[PDB]
Amino acid sequence: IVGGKVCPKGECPWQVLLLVNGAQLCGGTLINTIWVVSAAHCFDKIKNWRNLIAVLGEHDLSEHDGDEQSRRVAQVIIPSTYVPGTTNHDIALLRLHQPVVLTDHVVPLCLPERTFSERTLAFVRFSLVSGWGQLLDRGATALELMVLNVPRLMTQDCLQQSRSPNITEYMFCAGYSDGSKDSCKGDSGGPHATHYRGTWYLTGIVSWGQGCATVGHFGVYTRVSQYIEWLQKLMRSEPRPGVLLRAPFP
Amino acid sequence: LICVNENGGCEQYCSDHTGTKRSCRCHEGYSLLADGVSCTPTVEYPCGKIPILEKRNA
Ligand SMILES: [NH3+]C1CCCCC1
Ligand SMILES: [Ca+2]
Ligand SMILES: [Cl-]
Ligand SMILES: [Cl-]
Repeated sequence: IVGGKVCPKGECPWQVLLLVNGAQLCGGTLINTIWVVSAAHCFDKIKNWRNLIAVLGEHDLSEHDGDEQSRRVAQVIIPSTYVPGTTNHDIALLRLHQPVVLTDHVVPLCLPERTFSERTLAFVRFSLVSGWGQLLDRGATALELMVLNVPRLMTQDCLQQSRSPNITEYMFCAGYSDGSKDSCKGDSGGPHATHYRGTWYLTGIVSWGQGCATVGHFGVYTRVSQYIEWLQKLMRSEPRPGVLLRAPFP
Repeated sequence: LICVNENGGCEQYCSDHTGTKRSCRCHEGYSLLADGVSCTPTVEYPCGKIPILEKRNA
């Protein structure tokens, strides 16, 4: 995260850290006790799918305070329409091997109904994006969880204001064109969370951009509202052998 | 009422029905109050609420 602030410990309790062989891979979002939403592109280069760990209740990577909960990832579900190395349909649904225990430091973000998300949440201007990604373009990653309030743009306005992949209907722009404030490398997969009448909802996933905090350009986020029914169906499905599962979309 | 305007007055989710009818709903871990619009938590750790801040204003 570029130009944000430390998320006070416990105030981003749905934030997930994904690790491969102990190394920072990506962010994610807890949406109930066994399911995590992340970005499909996080898994493009995975060799051993069985070395993937999800961590909840994380805050300061330099220490262990006992609020952390680590789980093996039993399933990574990616839509059929996602093509590795590209940007469209950038979403993954992860099944944890064992549920996390909900605590003051570990709480799911609400996955909204589509209609509610399209009719109401899509018009809430500002939303929060978070992660342990790079603090600057070509900079070091954060040891403390960072968070940034970013405004959403209508796609026509994003294209108008920007100055190379299209912004499809499965994406949206948010942030700033003055190169001060953005999500960055290592934040991918993390939440774009939207507050409405006292409660927070998942509206976006940190996905891509033209570099980080590049003047003339905005962050691009996966438009989660397009995937609600796809996710809800999968969460009702039985686990299948083998970690990676490609599932038809729609 | 209608769900496209003002969220139909609902705190959370909204369904339009045949006639001048609307039903509000709440996410799992919440229940709808008798006003027909408000949602109140039914569990300790409902989705989308931040315990340390909820305690801070409780
Ligand atoms: N704003 C995006 C920049 C590239 C990494 C993912 C976040
Ligand atoms: Ca820690
Ligand atoms: Cl099934
Ligand atoms: Cl496997």
